[PDB]
Amino acid sequence: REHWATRLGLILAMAGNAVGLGNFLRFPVQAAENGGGAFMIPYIIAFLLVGIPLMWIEWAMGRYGGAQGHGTTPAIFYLLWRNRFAKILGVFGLWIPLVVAIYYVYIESWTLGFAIKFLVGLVPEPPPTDPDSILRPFKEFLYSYIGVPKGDEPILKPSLFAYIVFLITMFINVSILIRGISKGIERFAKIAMPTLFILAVFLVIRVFLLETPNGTAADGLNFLWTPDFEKLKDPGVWIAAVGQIFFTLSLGFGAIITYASYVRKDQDIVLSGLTAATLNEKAEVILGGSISIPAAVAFFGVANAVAIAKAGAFNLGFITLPAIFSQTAGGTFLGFLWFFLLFFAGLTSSIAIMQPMIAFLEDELKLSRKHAVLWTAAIVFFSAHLVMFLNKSLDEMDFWAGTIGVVFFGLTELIIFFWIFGADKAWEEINRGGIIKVPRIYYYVMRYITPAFLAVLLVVWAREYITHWTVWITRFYIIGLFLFLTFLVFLAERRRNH
Ligand SMILES: CNCC[C@@H](Oc1ccc(C(F)(F)F)cc1)c1ccccc1
Ligand SMILES: CC(C)C[C@H](N)C(=O)O
Ligand code: NA
Ligand code: NA
Repeated sequence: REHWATRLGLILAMAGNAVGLGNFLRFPVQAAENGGGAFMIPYIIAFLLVGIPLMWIEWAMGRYGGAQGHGTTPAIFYLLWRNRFAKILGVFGLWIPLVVAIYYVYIESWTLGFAIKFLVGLVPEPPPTDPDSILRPFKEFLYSYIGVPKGDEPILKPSLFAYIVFLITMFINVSILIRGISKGIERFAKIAMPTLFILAVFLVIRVFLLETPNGTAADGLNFLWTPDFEKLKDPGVWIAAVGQIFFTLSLGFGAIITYASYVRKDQDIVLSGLTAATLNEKAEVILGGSISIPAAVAFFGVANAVAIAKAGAFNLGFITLPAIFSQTAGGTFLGFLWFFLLFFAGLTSSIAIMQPMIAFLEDELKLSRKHAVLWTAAIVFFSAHLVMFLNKSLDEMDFWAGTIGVVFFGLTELIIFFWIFGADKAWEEINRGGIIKVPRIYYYVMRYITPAFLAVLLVVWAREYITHWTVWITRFYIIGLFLFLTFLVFLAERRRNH
Protein backbone atom coordinates (compact mmCIF):
# COMPACT_ATOMS: atom_id res chain seq x y z
CA ARG A 1 0.00 0.00 0.00
CA GLU A 2 1.04 3.58 -0.80
CA HIS A 3 2.02 5.66 2.21
CA TRP A 4 2.74 9.30 3.03
CA ALA A 5 6.51 9.87 2.81
CA THR A 6 6.91 12.60 5.43
CA ARG A 7 5.07 13.55 8.63
CA LEU A 8 4.94 17.19 7.40
CA GLY A 9 3.50 16.29 3.99
CA LEU A 10 0.83 14.26 5.77
CA ILE A 11 -0.10 17.22 8.00
CA LEU A 12 -0.25 19.57 5.00
CA ALA A 13 -2.18 17.12 2.76
CA MET A 14 -4.73 16.71 5.55
CA ALA A 15 -4.72 20.47 6.24
CA GLY A 16 -5.21 20.94 2.49
CA ASN A 17 -8.11 18.43 2.61
CA ALA A 18 -9.78 20.57 5.29
CA VAL A 19 -8.67 24.11 4.29
CA GLY A 20 -10.78 24.99 1.25
CA LEU A 21 -13.66 26.94 -0.24
CA GLY A 22 -15.47 26.37 3.08
CA ASN A 23 -13.05 28.65 4.98
CA PHE A 24 -13.15 31.62 2.63
CA LEU A 25 -16.65 31.37 1.09
CA ARG A 26 -19.00 29.32 3.30
CA PHE A 27 -17.82 30.37 6.78
CA PRO A 28 -18.19 34.17 6.37
CA VAL A 29 -21.69 33.82 4.90
CA GLN A 30 -22.67 31.43 7.73
CA ALA A 31 -21.23 33.71 10.42
CA ALA A 32 -22.81 36.91 9.01
CA GLU A 33 -26.30 35.38 8.70
CA ASN A 34 -26.23 34.13 12.29
CA GLY A 35 -25.32 37.26 14.26
CA GLY A 36 -21.54 37.23 13.81
CA GLY A 37 -20.36 36.58 17.38
CA ALA A 38 -23.65 34.86 18.23
CA PHE A 39 -22.55 32.15 15.77
CA MET A 40 -19.08 31.81 17.28
CA ILE A 41 -19.99 30.34 20.69
CA PRO A 42 -21.91 27.34 19.28
CA TYR A 43 -19.17 27.09 16.62
CA ILE A 44 -16.44 26.71 19.28
CA ILE A 45 -18.50 24.25 21.36
CA ALA A 46 -19.22 22.25 18.18
CA PHE A 47 -15.49 22.21 17.42
CA LEU A 48 -14.72 20.84 20.92
CA LEU A 49 -17.62 18.39 21.22
CA VAL A 50 -18.01 17.30 17.57
CA GLY A 51 -15.10 18.53 15.41
CA ILE A 52 -12.15 17.22 17.43
CA PRO A 53 -13.53 13.78 18.51
CA LEU A 54 -14.82 12.84 15.01
CA MET A 55 -11.52 13.87 13.42
CA TRP A 56 -9.75 11.46 15.80
CA ILE A 57 -12.33 8.75 15.01
CA GLU A 58 -11.90 9.17 11.21
CA TRP A 59 -8.06 9.08 11.36
CA ALA A 60 -8.31 5.92 13.51
CA MET A 61 -10.80 4.14 11.24
CA GLY A 62 -8.65 5.06 8.24
CA ARG A 63 -5.31 3.85 9.61
CA TYR A 64 -7.09 0.68 10.84
CA GLY A 65 -8.54 -0.03 7.40
CA GLY A 66 -5.34 0.76 5.50
CA ALA A 67 -3.33 -1.71 7.59
CA GLN A 68 -5.66 -4.42 6.23
CA GLY A 69 -5.53 -2.98 2.69
CA HIS A 70 -8.83 -1.04 2.64
CA GLY A 71 -9.20 2.74 2.28
CA THR A 72 -12.98 3.17 2.06
CA THR A 73 -16.06 2.71 4.26
CA PRO A 74 -17.93 -0.12 2.51
CA ALA A 75 -15.03 -2.39 3.60
CA ILE A 76 -13.90 -0.59 6.79
CA PHE A 77 -17.43 -0.65 8.24
CA TYR A 78 -17.45 -4.40 7.48
CA LEU A 79 -14.15 -4.92 9.35
CA LEU A 80 -15.59 -3.13 12.41
CA TRP A 81 -18.99 -4.81 12.11
CA ARG A 82 -19.18 -8.10 10.18
CA ASN A 83 -22.66 -7.44 8.80
CA ARG A 84 -24.10 -6.98 5.29
CA PHE A 85 -25.82 -3.79 6.42
CA ALA A 86 -22.39 -2.33 7.29
CA LYS A 87 -21.35 -2.53 3.61
CA ILE A 88 -24.53 -0.73 2.50
CA LEU A 89 -24.17 2.02 5.12
CA GLY A 90 -20.52 2.26 4.02
CA VAL A 91 -21.63 3.16 0.46
CA PHE A 92 -22.41 6.68 1.76
CA GLY A 93 -18.64 7.19 2.25
CA LEU A 94 -18.30 6.82 -1.51
CA TRP A 95 -21.58 8.56 -2.34
CA ILE A 96 -21.16 11.72 -0.22
CA PRO A 97 -17.65 12.72 -1.45
CA LEU A 98 -18.63 11.84 -5.05
CA VAL A 99 -21.83 13.93 -5.08
CA VAL A 100 -19.97 16.75 -3.29
CA ALA A 101 -17.16 16.49 -5.89
CA ILE A 102 -19.70 16.85 -8.68
CA TYR A 103 -20.64 20.38 -7.51
CA TYR A 104 -17.50 21.38 -5.55
CA VAL A 105 -15.19 20.97 -8.56
CA TYR A 106 -17.52 23.18 -10.62
CA ILE A 107 -17.39 26.00 -8.03
CA GLU A 108 -13.60 25.46 -7.96
CA SER A 109 -13.59 25.91 -11.75
CA TRP A 110 -15.28 29.34 -11.38
CA THR A 111 -12.41 30.60 -9.20
CA LEU A 112 -9.86 29.50 -11.83
CA GLY A 113 -11.93 31.23 -14.55
CA PHE A 114 -12.23 34.41 -12.48
CA ALA A 115 -8.47 34.25 -11.71
CA ILE A 116 -7.61 34.04 -15.43
CA LYS A 117 -9.95 36.91 -16.37
CA PHE A 118 -8.86 39.09 -13.42
CA LEU A 119 -5.18 38.51 -14.27
CA VAL A 120 -5.67 39.41 -17.94
CA GLY A 121 -7.89 42.36 -16.96
CA LEU A 122 -11.04 41.12 -18.74
CA VAL A 123 -13.24 42.39 -15.92
CA PRO A 124 -16.30 44.63 -15.58
CA GLU A 125 -15.64 48.36 -15.47
CA PRO A 126 -17.77 50.30 -12.94
CA PRO A 127 -18.40 53.97 -13.86
CA PRO A 128 -15.92 56.60 -12.52
CA THR A 129 -19.85 56.07 -5.82
CA ASP A 130 -23.41 54.75 -6.21
CA PRO A 131 -23.32 51.15 -4.80
CA ASP A 132 -25.80 49.59 -7.27
CA SER A 133 -23.94 51.07 -10.27
CA ILE A 134 -20.71 49.47 -8.99
CA LEU A 135 -22.12 46.10 -7.88
CA ARG A 136 -24.30 45.42 -10.96
CA PRO A 137 -21.50 44.97 -13.56
CA PHE A 138 -19.90 42.37 -11.26
CA LYS A 139 -23.28 40.66 -10.76
CA GLU A 140 -23.79 40.49 -14.54
CA PHE A 141 -20.22 39.23 -14.87
CA LEU A 142 -20.96 36.27 -12.58
CA TYR A 143 -24.44 35.73 -14.08
CA SER A 144 -23.06 35.54 -17.66
CA TYR A 145 -20.26 33.18 -16.61
CA ILE A 146 -22.52 30.57 -14.99
CA GLY A 147 -25.64 31.43 -17.07
CA VAL A 148 -28.23 32.35 -14.42
CA PRO A 149 -31.78 32.03 -15.87
CA LYS A 150 -33.07 35.30 -17.35
CA GLY A 151 -36.68 34.03 -17.65
CA ASP A 152 -39.00 31.28 -16.40
CA GLU A 153 -37.08 28.12 -17.35
CA PRO A 154 -34.93 26.47 -14.62
CA ILE A 155 -32.11 26.11 -17.14
CA LEU A 156 -28.56 27.46 -16.90
CA LYS A 157 -26.38 28.39 -19.88
CA PRO A 158 -22.69 28.57 -18.89
CA SER A 159 -20.45 30.61 -21.21
CA LEU A 160 -18.06 28.71 -23.52
CA PHE A 161 -15.18 29.98 -21.34
CA ALA A 162 -16.78 28.58 -18.14
CA TYR A 163 -17.14 25.16 -19.80
CA ILE A 164 -13.53 24.90 -21.01
CA VAL A 165 -12.26 26.15 -17.63
CA PHE A 166 -14.23 23.29 -16.01
CA LEU A 167 -12.50 20.87 -18.40
CA ILE A 168 -9.09 22.37 -17.52
CA THR A 169 -9.97 22.16 -13.80
CA MET A 170 -10.77 18.45 -14.23
CA PHE A 171 -7.49 17.93 -16.12
CA ILE A 172 -5.58 19.66 -13.29
CA ASN A 173 -7.29 17.52 -10.61
CA VAL A 174 -6.42 14.38 -12.60
CA SER A 175 -2.74 15.30 -13.12
CA ILE A 176 -2.22 15.55 -9.34
CA LEU A 177 -4.22 12.41 -8.52
CA ILE A 178 -2.66 10.25 -11.23
CA ARG A 179 0.77 10.56 -9.55
CA GLY A 180 -0.65 9.05 -6.36
CA ILE A 181 -0.35 9.79 -2.66
CA SER A 182 3.32 10.72 -2.05
CA LYS A 183 4.29 12.00 -5.52
CA GLY A 184 0.91 13.62 -6.25
CA ILE A 185 -1.23 14.72 -3.30
CA GLU A 186 1.63 15.08 -0.78
CA ARG A 187 3.99 16.87 -3.21
CA PHE A 188 1.32 19.35 -4.31
CA ALA A 189 0.28 20.04 -0.70
CA LYS A 190 3.88 21.07 0.13
CA ILE A 191 3.70 23.65 -2.68
CA ALA A 192 0.01 24.62 -2.26
CA MET A 193 -0.39 25.26 1.50
CA PRO A 194 2.50 27.77 1.95
CA THR A 195 1.26 29.66 -1.15
CA LEU A 196 -2.33 29.59 0.13
CA PHE A 197 -1.32 30.86 3.59
CA ILE A 198 0.82 33.72 2.18
CA LEU A 199 -1.88 34.86 -0.26
CA ALA A 200 -4.45 34.90 2.57
CA VAL A 201 -2.23 36.85 4.99
CA PHE A 202 -1.53 39.44 2.27
CA LEU A 203 -5.25 39.88 1.60
CA VAL A 204 -6.03 40.13 5.34
CA ILE A 205 -3.43 42.92 5.68
CA ARG A 206 -4.80 44.69 2.58
CA VAL A 207 -8.40 44.40 3.87
CA PHE A 208 -7.33 45.69 7.31
CA LEU A 209 -6.19 48.94 5.64
CA LEU A 210 -9.66 49.63 4.14
CA GLU A 211 -11.78 52.58 5.29
CA THR A 212 -14.81 54.48 3.95
CA PRO A 213 -17.43 56.88 5.40
CA ASN A 214 -19.45 53.69 6.11
CA GLY A 215 -16.81 52.03 8.31
CA THR A 216 -13.45 50.34 8.86
CA ALA A 217 -12.36 46.68 8.71
CA ALA A 218 -12.23 46.64 12.53
CA ASP A 219 -16.02 47.15 12.69
CA GLY A 220 -16.23 43.87 10.75
CA LEU A 221 -13.99 42.15 13.30
CA ASN A 222 -16.06 43.57 16.17
CA PHE A 223 -19.24 42.30 14.52
CA LEU A 224 -17.70 38.82 14.15
CA TRP A 225 -16.04 38.57 17.58
CA THR A 226 -18.75 40.12 19.80
CA PRO A 227 -21.06 37.55 21.48
CA ASP A 228 -24.85 37.72 21.61
CA PHE A 229 -26.07 35.42 24.40
CA GLU A 230 -29.75 35.90 23.51
CA LYS A 231 -29.16 34.06 20.23
CA LEU A 232 -27.79 30.98 22.06
CA LYS A 233 -31.40 29.87 22.66
CA ASP A 234 -32.10 29.83 18.90
CA PRO A 235 -31.51 26.27 17.55
CA GLY A 236 -30.96 27.58 13.98
CA VAL A 237 -27.58 29.03 15.02
CA TRP A 238 -26.56 25.65 16.51
CA ILE A 239 -27.63 23.77 13.39
CA ALA A 240 -25.66 26.23 11.23
CA ALA A 241 -22.51 26.07 13.39
CA VAL A 242 -22.46 22.25 13.53
CA GLY A 243 -23.00 22.02 9.76
CA GLN A 244 -20.10 24.40 9.17
CA ILE A 245 -17.86 22.39 11.54
CA PHE A 246 -18.60 19.20 9.57
CA PHE A 247 -18.14 20.78 6.15
CA THR A 248 -15.01 22.71 7.12
CA LEU A 249 -13.12 19.81 8.72
CA SER A 250 -14.31 17.45 5.96
CA LEU A 251 -16.04 15.28 8.60
CA GLY A 252 -18.60 12.72 7.44
CA PHE A 253 -17.25 12.79 3.85
CA GLY A 254 -15.08 9.64 4.08
CA ALA A 255 -12.26 11.93 2.91
CA ILE A 256 -10.29 12.04 6.18
CA ILE A 257 -10.73 8.25 6.55
CA THR A 258 -9.27 7.56 3.11
CA TYR A 259 -6.25 9.90 3.48
CA ALA A 260 -5.65 8.30 6.90
CA SER A 261 -5.53 4.81 5.34
CA TYR A 262 -2.12 5.76 3.95
CA VAL A 263 -0.78 6.44 7.44
CA ARG A 264 1.43 3.53 8.57
CA LYS A 265 -0.19 1.30 11.22
CA ASP A 266 2.35 2.50 13.83
CA GLN A 267 2.41 6.22 13.05
CA ASP A 268 0.80 8.89 15.27
CA ILE A 269 -2.69 10.10 14.39
CA VAL A 270 -3.47 11.95 17.65
CA LEU A 271 -1.13 14.95 17.35
CA SER A 272 -1.22 14.92 13.53
CA GLY A 273 -5.04 14.90 13.63
CA LEU A 274 -5.22 17.72 16.19
CA THR A 275 -2.70 19.84 14.22
CA ALA A 276 -4.48 19.44 10.85
CA ALA A 277 -7.76 20.36 12.58
CA THR A 278 -6.13 23.36 14.29
CA LEU A 279 -4.49 24.61 11.07
CA ASN A 280 -7.96 24.56 9.46
CA GLU A 281 -9.54 26.54 12.31
CA LYS A 282 -6.81 29.20 12.04
CA ALA A 283 -7.37 29.46 8.27
CA GLU A 284 -11.13 29.74 8.93
CA VAL A 285 -11.59 32.06 11.95
CA ILE A 286 -8.40 34.14 11.49
CA LEU A 287 -7.79 34.17 7.73
CA GLY A 288 -11.21 33.44 6.20
CA GLY A 289 -13.20 35.49 8.69
CA SER A 290 -10.83 38.46 8.27
CA ILE A 291 -11.15 38.99 4.49
CA SER A 292 -14.78 39.02 3.28
CA ILE A 293 -16.81 40.38 6.21
CA PRO A 294 -14.48 43.21 7.40
CA ALA A 295 -14.13 44.43 3.79
CA ALA A 296 -17.92 44.29 3.29
CA VAL A 297 -18.53 46.07 6.60
CA ALA A 298 -15.94 48.80 5.83
CA PHE A 299 -17.58 49.73 2.52
CA PHE A 300 -21.28 49.14 3.33
CA GLY A 301 -21.61 49.04 7.13
CA VAL A 302 -22.81 46.11 9.25
CA ALA A 303 -26.51 45.87 8.28
CA ASN A 304 -25.78 46.06 4.54
CA ALA A 305 -23.05 43.41 4.80
CA VAL A 306 -25.45 41.04 6.60
CA ALA A 307 -28.08 41.65 3.89
CA ILE A 308 -25.50 40.90 1.18
CA ALA A 309 -24.51 37.64 2.93
CA LYS A 310 -28.20 36.65 3.00
CA ALA A 311 -28.79 37.49 -0.69
CA GLY A 312 -26.94 34.33 -1.72
CA ALA A 313 -23.86 32.23 -0.97
CA PHE A 314 -21.70 33.38 -3.90
CA ASN A 315 -22.72 37.06 -3.77
CA LEU A 316 -20.06 37.97 -1.21
CA GLY A 317 -17.11 36.14 -2.80
CA PHE A 318 -17.69 36.45 -6.55
CA ILE A 319 -19.58 39.76 -6.72
CA THR A 320 -19.19 41.98 -3.66
CA LEU A 321 -15.52 41.44 -2.80
CA PRO A 322 -14.17 41.96 -6.33
CA ALA A 323 -16.48 45.02 -6.63
CA ILE A 324 -15.00 46.49 -3.43
CA PHE A 325 -11.45 45.68 -4.66
CA SER A 326 -12.06 47.46 -8.00
CA GLN A 327 -12.43 50.74 -6.05
CA THR A 328 -8.80 50.49 -4.89
CA ALA A 329 -5.60 50.99 -6.90
CA GLY A 330 -4.36 47.60 -8.11
CA GLY A 331 -7.81 46.14 -7.41
CA THR A 332 -8.10 43.90 -10.47
CA PHE A 333 -4.80 42.28 -9.43
CA LEU A 334 -6.06 42.03 -5.83
CA GLY A 335 -9.10 40.26 -7.30
CA PHE A 336 -6.74 37.84 -9.06
CA LEU A 337 -4.93 37.01 -5.80
CA TRP A 338 -8.29 36.30 -4.08
CA PHE A 339 -9.51 33.94 -6.81
CA PHE A 340 -6.09 32.30 -7.12
CA LEU A 341 -6.25 31.77 -3.34
CA LEU A 342 -9.75 30.27 -3.74
CA PHE A 343 -8.58 28.00 -6.59
CA PHE A 344 -5.67 26.53 -4.58
CA ALA A 345 -7.93 26.13 -1.53
CA GLY A 346 -10.56 24.35 -3.64
CA LEU A 347 -7.99 22.23 -5.50
CA THR A 348 -6.36 20.76 -2.37
CA SER A 349 -9.89 19.85 -1.15
CA SER A 350 -11.42 18.40 -4.31
CA ILE A 351 -8.51 15.95 -4.69
CA ALA A 352 -9.45 14.80 -1.16
CA ILE A 353 -13.11 14.07 -2.17
CA MET A 354 -12.19 12.29 -5.40
CA GLN A 355 -9.66 10.02 -3.63
CA PRO A 356 -12.25 7.83 -1.81
CA MET A 357 -13.72 6.66 -5.16
CA ILE A 358 -10.15 6.20 -6.47
CA ALA A 359 -9.26 4.19 -3.34
CA PHE A 360 -12.38 2.00 -3.73
CA LEU A 361 -11.53 1.08 -7.34
CA GLU A 362 -7.87 0.32 -6.47
CA ASP A 363 -8.50 -1.54 -3.19
CA GLU A 364 -11.73 -3.38 -3.97
CA LEU A 365 -11.92 -3.71 -7.78
CA LYS A 366 -8.13 -3.86 -8.36
CA LEU A 367 -7.94 -1.20 -11.08
CA SER A 368 -4.57 0.47 -11.66
CA ARG A 369 -4.11 4.03 -10.32
CA LYS A 370 -4.39 5.37 -13.89
CA HIS A 371 -7.70 3.61 -14.65
CA ALA A 372 -9.14 4.32 -11.21
CA VAL A 373 -8.38 8.04 -11.49
CA LEU A 374 -9.52 8.26 -15.14
CA TRP A 375 -12.88 6.52 -14.49
CA THR A 376 -13.46 8.63 -11.36
CA ALA A 377 -12.88 11.82 -13.37
CA ALA A 378 -15.23 10.56 -16.11
CA ILE A 379 -18.06 10.07 -13.58
CA VAL A 380 -17.47 13.45 -11.95
CA PHE A 381 -17.17 15.16 -15.38
CA PHE A 382 -20.32 13.59 -16.84
CA SER A 383 -22.39 14.04 -13.65
CA ALA A 384 -21.32 17.71 -13.39
CA HIS A 385 -23.41 18.56 -16.49
CA LEU A 386 -26.42 18.40 -14.19
CA VAL A 387 -24.96 21.04 -11.85
CA MET A 388 -23.84 23.13 -14.87
CA PHE A 389 -27.17 23.15 -16.80
CA LEU A 390 -29.94 22.71 -14.20
CA ASN A 391 -30.80 25.60 -11.88
CA LYS A 392 -30.61 24.78 -8.15
CA SER A 393 -29.20 21.28 -8.79
CA LEU A 394 -26.07 22.46 -6.92
CA ASP A 395 -28.20 23.37 -3.89
CA GLU A 396 -29.99 19.99 -3.89
CA MET A 397 -26.72 18.01 -4.01
CA ASP A 398 -25.18 20.28 -1.35
CA PHE A 399 -28.19 19.65 0.89
CA TRP A 400 -28.47 15.85 0.61
CA ALA A 401 -24.76 14.98 0.58
CA GLY A 402 -22.93 18.05 1.90
CA THR A 403 -25.40 19.01 4.64
CA ILE A 404 -27.71 16.17 5.79
CA GLY A 405 -25.55 13.28 4.58
CA VAL A 406 -22.41 14.26 6.49
CA VAL A 407 -24.13 14.63 9.88
CA PHE A 408 -25.99 11.31 9.43
CA PHE A 409 -22.75 9.66 8.31
CA GLY A 410 -20.77 11.17 11.21
CA LEU A 411 -23.24 9.76 13.75
CA THR A 412 -23.15 6.42 11.88
CA GLU A 413 -19.35 6.00 11.79
CA LEU A 414 -19.28 6.90 15.51
CA ILE A 415 -21.95 4.29 16.39
CA ILE A 416 -20.08 1.69 14.29
CA PHE A 417 -16.61 2.44 15.74
CA PHE A 418 -17.46 3.36 19.34
CA TRP A 419 -20.62 1.30 20.07
CA ILE A 420 -20.47 -1.81 17.86
CA PHE A 421 -16.75 -2.41 17.34
CA GLY A 422 -16.30 -1.55 21.04
CA ALA A 423 -15.62 1.68 22.96
CA ASP A 424 -12.43 0.30 24.51
CA LYS A 425 -11.08 -1.20 21.27
CA ALA A 426 -11.78 2.09 19.45
CA TRP A 427 -10.02 4.18 22.14
CA GLU A 428 -7.05 1.77 22.04
CA GLU A 429 -7.00 2.09 18.24
CA ILE A 430 -7.04 5.93 18.42
CA ASN A 431 -4.21 6.29 20.97
CA ARG A 432 -2.03 3.45 19.59
CA GLY A 433 1.27 4.97 18.37
CA GLY A 434 0.26 8.40 19.67
CA ILE A 435 2.89 11.06 20.33
CA ILE A 436 0.40 12.62 22.75
CA LYS A 437 -2.55 10.80 24.34
CA VAL A 438 -6.17 11.86 23.92
CA PRO A 439 -7.47 13.51 27.13
CA ARG A 440 -9.45 11.00 29.23
CA ILE A 441 -12.53 13.28 29.21
CA TYR A 442 -12.84 12.69 25.45
CA TYR A 443 -13.61 8.99 25.97
CA TYR A 444 -16.95 10.00 27.52
CA VAL A 445 -17.44 12.75 24.92
CA MET A 446 -16.99 10.27 22.04
CA ARG A 447 -19.14 7.57 23.65
CA TYR A 448 -22.00 9.67 25.09
CA ILE A 449 -21.86 13.44 24.43
CA THR A 450 -21.08 13.55 20.68
CA PRO A 451 -23.70 10.92 19.64
CA ALA A 452 -26.43 12.45 21.84
CA PHE A 453 -25.45 15.92 20.54
CA LEU A 454 -25.86 14.80 16.91
CA ALA A 455 -29.00 12.69 17.43
CA VAL A 456 -30.82 15.59 19.13
CA LEU A 457 -29.70 17.94 16.32
CA LEU A 458 -30.94 15.57 13.60
CA VAL A 459 -34.30 15.11 15.38
CA VAL A 460 -35.06 18.86 15.27
CA TRP A 461 -33.80 19.02 11.67
CA ALA A 462 -36.15 16.39 10.21
CA ARG A 463 -39.16 17.70 12.18
CA GLU A 464 -38.84 21.50 12.09
CA TYR A 465 -36.99 22.23 8.81
CA ILE A 466 -37.65 19.54 6.17
CA THR A 467 -39.62 23.44 -4.05
CA HIS A 468 -39.80 23.42 -7.87
CA TRP A 469 -40.44 20.04 -9.57
CA THR A 470 -36.94 20.04 -11.13
CA VAL A 471 -35.37 19.10 -7.75
CA TRP A 472 -36.59 15.54 -8.53
CA ILE A 473 -34.23 15.28 -11.53
CA THR A 474 -31.31 15.74 -9.12
CA ARG A 475 -32.75 13.44 -6.42
CA PHE A 476 -33.41 10.79 -9.08
CA TYR A 477 -29.87 11.11 -10.47
CA ILE A 478 -28.03 10.95 -7.12
CA ILE A 479 -30.21 8.06 -5.87
CA GLY A 480 -29.11 6.31 -9.09
CA LEU A 481 -25.48 7.07 -8.22
CA PHE A 482 -26.00 5.45 -4.82
CA LEU A 483 -27.54 2.37 -6.48
CA PHE A 484 -24.63 2.29 -8.93
CA LEU A 485 -22.09 2.38 -6.07
CA THR A 486 -24.07 -0.36 -4.32
CA PHE A 487 -23.69 -2.43 -7.49
CA LEU A 488 -19.90 -1.89 -7.38
CA VAL A 489 -19.71 -2.94 -3.72
CA PHE A 490 -21.71 -6.06 -4.69
CA LEU A 491 -19.23 -6.75 -7.53
CA ALA A 492 -16.30 -6.23 -5.13
CA GLU A 493 -17.56 -8.85 -2.66
CA ARG A 494 -18.08 -11.25 -5.60
CA ARG A 495 -14.50 -10.73 -6.83
CA ARG A 496 -13.31 -11.49 -3.28
CA ASN A 497 -15.28 -14.76 -3.40
CA HIS A 498 -13.67 -15.85 -6.69
C1 LIG B 1 -26.52 26.02 4.09
N1 LIG B 1 -25.60 26.47 3.06
C2 LIG B 1 -26.08 27.30 1.97
C3 LIG B 1 -26.09 26.54 0.65
C4 LIG B 1 -24.92 26.96 -0.24
O1 LIG B 1 -23.98 25.88 -0.32
C5 LIG B 1 -22.62 26.02 -0.48
C6 LIG B 1 -21.90 27.11 0.02
C7 LIG B 1 -20.52 27.19 -0.16
C8 LIG B 1 -19.84 26.18 -0.85
C9 LIG B 1 -18.35 26.26 -1.05
F1 LIG B 1 -17.74 26.41 0.11
F2 LIG B 1 -18.06 27.28 -1.83
F3 LIG B 1 -17.89 25.15 -1.60
C10 LIG B 1 -20.55 25.09 -1.34
C11 LIG B 1 -21.93 25.01 -1.16
C12 LIG B 1 -25.41 27.29 -1.60
C13 LIG B 1 -25.38 26.34 -2.61
C14 LIG B 1 -25.84 26.68 -3.88
C15 LIG B 1 -26.33 27.96 -4.15
C16 LIG B 1 -26.35 28.91 -3.13
C17 LIG B 1 -25.90 28.57 -1.86
C1 LIG C 1 -15.83 18.76 0.96
C2 LIG C 1 -14.63 19.16 1.81
C3 LIG C 1 -13.34 18.64 1.19
C4 LIG C 1 -14.64 20.68 1.98
C5 LIG C 1 -13.49 21.41 2.70
N1 LIG C 1 -13.30 20.87 4.08
C6 LIG C 1 -13.78 22.90 2.71
O1 LIG C 1 -13.93 23.51 3.77
O2 LIG C 1 -13.88 23.53 1.64
NA1 NA D 1 -12.25 23.95 5.82
NA1 NA E 1 -8.25 22.61 0.40
